[PDB]
Amino acid sequence: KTHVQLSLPVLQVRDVLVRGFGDSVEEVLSEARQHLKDGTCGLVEVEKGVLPQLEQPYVFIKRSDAAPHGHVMVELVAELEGIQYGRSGETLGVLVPHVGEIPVAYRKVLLRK
Repeated sequence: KTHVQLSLPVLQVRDVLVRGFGDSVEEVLSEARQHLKDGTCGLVEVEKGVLPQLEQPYVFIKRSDAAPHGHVMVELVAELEGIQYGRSGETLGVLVPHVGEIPVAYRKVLLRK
């Protein structure tokens, strides 16, 4: 399928144990996509002081449309030293590996895969 219904666990930035997906824009987008497929991907909601606590390059999920079965359609945009790779809508959060942190909520998304 071109789209996949996911429920992403929302993690507090101070709980996150693995604070990014790797060391290049291509690697983090690759890794984010694999973890999203494997159900091992968390979401951190972006606010003042969150991004400096995570590792660049960043992977964002961004709203791609204005929401089937409650799932907001999203796509991936990466960011390194203030340059973004991809063009999309509003940020829903920054993706990180999920290694068993307890979530505060779930974000239902329909991921363009």
